[PDB]
Amino acid sequence: HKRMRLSGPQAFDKNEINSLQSSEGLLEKIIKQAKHIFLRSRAAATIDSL
Amino acid sequence: TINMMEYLLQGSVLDHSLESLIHRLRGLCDNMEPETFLDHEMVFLLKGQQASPFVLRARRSMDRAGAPWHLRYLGQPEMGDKNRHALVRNCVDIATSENLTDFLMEMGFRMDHEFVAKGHLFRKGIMKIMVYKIFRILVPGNTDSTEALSLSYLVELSVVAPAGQDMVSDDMKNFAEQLKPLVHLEKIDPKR
Amino acid sequence: VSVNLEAFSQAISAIQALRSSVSRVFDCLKDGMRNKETLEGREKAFIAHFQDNLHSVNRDLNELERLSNLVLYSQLLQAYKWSNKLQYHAGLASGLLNQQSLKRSANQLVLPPQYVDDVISRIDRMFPEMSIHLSRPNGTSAMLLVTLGKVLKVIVVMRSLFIDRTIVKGYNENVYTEDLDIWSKSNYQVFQKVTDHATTALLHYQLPQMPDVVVRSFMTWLRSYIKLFQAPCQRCGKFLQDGLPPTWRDFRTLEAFHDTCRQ
Amino acid sequence: MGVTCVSQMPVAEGKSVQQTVELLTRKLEMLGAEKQGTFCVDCETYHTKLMYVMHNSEYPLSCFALFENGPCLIADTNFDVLMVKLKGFFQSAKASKIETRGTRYQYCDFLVKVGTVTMGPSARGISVEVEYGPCVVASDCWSLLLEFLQSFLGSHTPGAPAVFGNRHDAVYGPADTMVQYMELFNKIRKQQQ
Ligand SMILES: [Zn+2]
Repeated sequence: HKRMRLSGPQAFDKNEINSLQSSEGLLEKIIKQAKHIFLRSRAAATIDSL
Repeated sequence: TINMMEYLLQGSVLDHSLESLIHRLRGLCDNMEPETFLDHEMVFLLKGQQASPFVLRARRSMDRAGAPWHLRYLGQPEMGDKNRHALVRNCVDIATSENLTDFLMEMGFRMDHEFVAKGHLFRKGIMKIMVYKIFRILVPGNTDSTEALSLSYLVELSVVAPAGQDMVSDDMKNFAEQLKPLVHLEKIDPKR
Repeated sequence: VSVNLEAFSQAISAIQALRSSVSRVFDCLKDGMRNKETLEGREKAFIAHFQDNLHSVNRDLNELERLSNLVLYSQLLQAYKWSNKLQYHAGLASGLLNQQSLKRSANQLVLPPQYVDDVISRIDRMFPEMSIHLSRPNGTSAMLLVTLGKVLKVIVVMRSLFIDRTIVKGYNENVYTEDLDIWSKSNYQVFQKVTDHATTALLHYQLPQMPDVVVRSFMTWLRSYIKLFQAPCQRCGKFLQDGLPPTWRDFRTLEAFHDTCRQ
Repeated sequence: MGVTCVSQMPVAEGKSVQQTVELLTRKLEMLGAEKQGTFCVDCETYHTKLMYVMHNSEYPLSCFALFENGPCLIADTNFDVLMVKLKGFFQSAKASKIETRGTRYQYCDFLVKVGTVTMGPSARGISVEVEYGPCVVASDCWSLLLEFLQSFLGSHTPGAPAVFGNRHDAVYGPADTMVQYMELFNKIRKQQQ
């Protein structure tokens, strides 16, 4: 990768290094998206009732 | 740390047929748009009490902005078995900050020869094929004016293997065989 | 120069003060002592008043000495004077009348992108420290990257000539520079509090009709965040409360405050 | 790169080297500070002029080689491997290695690290570094570091460092922190007594 090369001379912390190499999954991301959608819908309905 | 051995096969293509080779490499290699890199390399040698001078090769990418200089050490050839049909050298690859030229000169390494390489880079699995036209650099310091070292372009197949197991050379020989009618890539000893 | 004009105006008053103070010393002496209900009181009152009058003459004389060191045609001058007078009068009147507005209701968008570009360029012309980079990655809705020194990198999200969302980031942090990182966080709590305060300023600076003074005031309030990490809270005098630099600047008063010190 | 300051705090009285860190770290914990992992800074030396190579654990892959007043190269870890390969050619020096190992405490955007430069096998001294990640600008963030230090360090608070040097709009660098560490290390190696 390019930023993993840039990590050497342009010195990176722990957080940028771990952010470049993140171990996530399709399921995790999809669940997060679904949760956000549900929350949005909920807030919308609540304000509508209000 | 384990050491990184570089397996290298080197061959030449005359300019007239460069187009045919470029099209051919694109087909066999992974489907990635060609990199079209341009780079400047200066080799530094250490004249210490031991007769052999340590050689460290420093590379700066002029074309790619905001990319670090790369410093590499290349070991003596370890080729032994005829069957391997590859050149084996120990290699250490280290990304370095821009202030690389000054650190090396203060340490005592002396700049010797500088070249500018322009060409296309394509990759298949671990294997990397670089096709480039070396250009001599004249005037003590600058990249504005370059003259061609040769009409032909060197083609080098290089693999930075972890040095675990082998048969890395066999895969390389098979790939080299396909380009062999278009260009004879063979292991050419650096000596003469 | 203007500083010379003020010194002359101050001096003219000082000459008037010296003459009035000298007349006061003699005029009060002529009236002489008053009964005052007590022998001690009358003597004290006369001495106190005379001494105050004598001191005022000395103070006024000293100021004049110190102020010395510091420093078809008539119709044209009349027009100049009337222009200055109307400017000052109309400014004061507009201020006093738009401060208190009796409008209670409205009942009794489309905008050219080049106009928004011109407004942003005009705002970028002033405040030389700030640098605003215009870009439209997604639709006519503009996204502004505003660099404030080595301090801040604000991400304003225009939907129109209107401010919708702001996410400030650190200078060393990466805005990813490309397709713009609109949705992210600064990873530092101070810049997150600054994002909260910027959204608060957006909700505060909301002019109904004119869409330019709102952006002007938002940029002016952002420019106040150039003395960050370099100002003391104006309530507690401290630089750090719970490891935070002062994060709030009062609207109408570009002063520093930790948000816990409301202010 | 966030403005940082490192100073040495004397143990004082008859307090043992370790006893003083234990107390200073507890004082830091008494700031509401929360531990955020561990930090190791190991440095080796060469009598060539003089070379220094240091590597803070905060930086996972970088190795810093500093040539005194001369430039610092921030390079990948393979740099240490190149150094070892050259070793026969290179100078080595005699057990001048110096390491500071201590806990990292985070207090609302300030990371404070107190460690004992243990020389070789025997501890001697104490290094305190306070870093501010939000403060990209340096040389005038001194007011901040000073106020925070007077809060916890109290006596023996440093009156800046020279790595800030000439007043400039130049951004603080990981190289600057390494130069502070090198001066501090030269002082422990030679303070003696
Ligand atoms: Zn406060």
